[PDB]
Amino acid sequence: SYDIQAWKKQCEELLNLIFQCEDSEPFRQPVDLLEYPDYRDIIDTPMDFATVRETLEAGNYESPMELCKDVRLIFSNSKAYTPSKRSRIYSMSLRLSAFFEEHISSVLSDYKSALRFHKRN
Ligand SMILES: C#CCNC(=O)N1CCN(C(=O)c2ccco2)CC1
Repeated sequence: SYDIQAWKKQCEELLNLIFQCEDSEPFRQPVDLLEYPDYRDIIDTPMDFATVRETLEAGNYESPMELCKDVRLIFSNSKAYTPSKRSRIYSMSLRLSAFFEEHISSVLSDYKSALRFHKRN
């Protein structure tokens, strides 16, 4: 239970689950500026689940906290871009965020516990 490296496969499996959710489809790829011409006026740092998966598989996350910051940026971008808090795509983002936070909590707890055990003495 003190495996320092276990978070990585746990996050690969959670991303697989997110890619099976219909609620993820708007968040799997970048925004087309012909469809949303003002998107980059509002959003300084775009983020999507394909970018998160590629960053993970490249070995360019050091911890699950860093992955969690990028996933949370997908959801804050949707809340900043939405013209209404009842919109279809924003409503999908809130359900997907609740599912992600329910599943990532044990991944973060186990990782932090494992590093504390590594430094115990
Ligand atoms: C697949 C794919 C391409 N995604 C895409 O076009 N969008 C996702 C991001 N976005 C929003 O979060 C949002 C909130 C309210 C309306 O859109 C704009 C639309």
